[PDB]
Amino acid sequence: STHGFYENYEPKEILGRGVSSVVRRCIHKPTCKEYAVKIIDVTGGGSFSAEEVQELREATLKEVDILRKVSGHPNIIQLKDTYETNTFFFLVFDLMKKGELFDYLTEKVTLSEKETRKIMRALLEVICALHKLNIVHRDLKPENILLDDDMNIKLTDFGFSCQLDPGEKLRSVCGTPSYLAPEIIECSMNDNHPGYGKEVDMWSTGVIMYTLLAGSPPFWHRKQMLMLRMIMSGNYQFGSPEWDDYSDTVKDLVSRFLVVQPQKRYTAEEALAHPFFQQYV
Ligand SMILES: Nc1ncnc2c1ncn2[C@@H]1O[C@H](COP(=O)(O)OP(=O)(O)OP(=O)(O)O)[C@@H](O)[C@H]1O
Ligand SMILES: [Mn+2]
Ligand SMILES: [Mn+2]
Repeated sequence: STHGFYENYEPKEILGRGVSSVVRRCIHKPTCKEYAVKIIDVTGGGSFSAEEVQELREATLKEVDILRKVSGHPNIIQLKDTYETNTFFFLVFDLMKKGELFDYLTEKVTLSEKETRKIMRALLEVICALHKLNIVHRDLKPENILLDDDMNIKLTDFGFSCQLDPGEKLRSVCGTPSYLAPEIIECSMNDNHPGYGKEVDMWSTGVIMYTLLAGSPPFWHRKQMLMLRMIMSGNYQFGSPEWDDYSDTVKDLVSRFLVVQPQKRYTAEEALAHPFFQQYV
C-alpha cells in the first residue's frame, strides 16, 4: 500500500499536522491532478504501546467509515482514496486551496455580519445533514472548516465523529476545551451523568459563530479549570467595543446556541429558521 501510495502519487509540501498526522499536497501521477493526503502514523513514530496502536487503527477505520457515510455533500470534504500499511494510513482528499477558516479569521481579525451569515448558513446546512444521519462531529472548530477556490467552506476532520444508535449517549471527553459543551465537562466529573448527544455540536457552532464576529472566543481563562467553570455556568457577554457594531438579531441567535442545558439549546434546524436567515423568504 506504501508502494501503492507512492506508486500513484508524488508527495509535495506540508499543509498541516495533528498529533499523529501530517497532511500533504500530492500529485496523482496518472491524472496530474492535485489532492491532499492525510498521513496517519498508527504506531505513533515508534512510541505508543501495542494497545494504543490498535486504538489508533480502529480510530482511523472509524474515521474512513464516517467519511464514506457523508460523501457527496457539497460542503463536506470528499474522501477519494485510502491505502493502509502496517504503520501508516493514507487518506486522499480533494485539495482545499484557501486553507482554514482559522487562517482566514487570523488575517481578517473579525468577519462582518453578512460574511458570518454566509458561512454559518453553509455550516448549519452541513450539521443538519449530519444530525439526520445521527452523526455527531464532536470537533467543530475553525481549523476543521476549510476553504475551496471560491471561498465556500468544506467541513473536514471527522477523526472524533460517530454515528449514534437511537437514544445513545457518549461519555468520553475529546475536542478542544474552549469549544467543549458543558454537558461534556459535567459528564467528565460525574459517573452517574447521562452522557451527551448531538447537541454538543450546537454548542461548538455557538463558539464558532461568536468567535468569527468578535475575533476571540466567548470562554477563556489562562487557568483551564476556571475557564471550564465559565463554560459550565454559561458566563459570557456581548461586550466592550467588540459587539457594538452588530444587530440584536445576530446576538439573539448566538445566545441560543450558547445555552447550558442541551434540551433547551437550538438545534441546526431551529438555527436555520431564526429570523437572522429569513431576509429573502
Ligand atoms: N483537504 C485538505 N485540503 C487542504 N488542507 C488540508 C486538507 N485536509 C487537511 N488540511 C490541513 O491539515 C490540517 C490537519 O488536518 P486534520 O484536521 O484533518 O488533521 P488532524 O490530525 O485530525 O487534526 P487535529 O489535531 O485537529 O485532530 C487542517 O487543519 C488543514 O490545515
Ligand atoms: Mn483538525
Ligand atoms: Mn482530528
